[PDB]
Amino acid sequence: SSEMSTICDKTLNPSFCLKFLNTKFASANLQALAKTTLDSTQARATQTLKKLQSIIDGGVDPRSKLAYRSCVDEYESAIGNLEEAFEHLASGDGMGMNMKVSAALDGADTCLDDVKRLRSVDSSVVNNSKTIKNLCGIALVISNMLPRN
Repeated sequence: SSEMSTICDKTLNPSFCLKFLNTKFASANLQALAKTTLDSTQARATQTLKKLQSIIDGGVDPRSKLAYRSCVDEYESAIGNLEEAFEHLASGDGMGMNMKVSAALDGADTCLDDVKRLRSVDSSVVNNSKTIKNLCGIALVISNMLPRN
């Protein structure tokens, strides 16, 4: 039994992880699976940055505006962190990947905390933030399992 076939038990939302690995017929090669996971995570982050900007540009109230602007800053940083995560993955450096994915996760988590006190919130921002947190959680488990140099 490959690690991939049971890896979801080590995540906060195993349902999400099971959906993700089945939907994408996940590689049993952990290096390959790290890369496809990062791909999905970066695509989601980039989409979310665009959504946040669209919401801000449409004109929200000051409380929402500060929250979504904080989310933009967190996502700009998270996107950079995921870019670095890719760079380290390309060298086979699982630990490097892990540190940078961890930093990205905090960006998504911080966005979720920045929007929590809002009376009414954009569901795609909340849902994408949760999705990115979950995807980072999967990538952390994978990067942990890659061979040490």
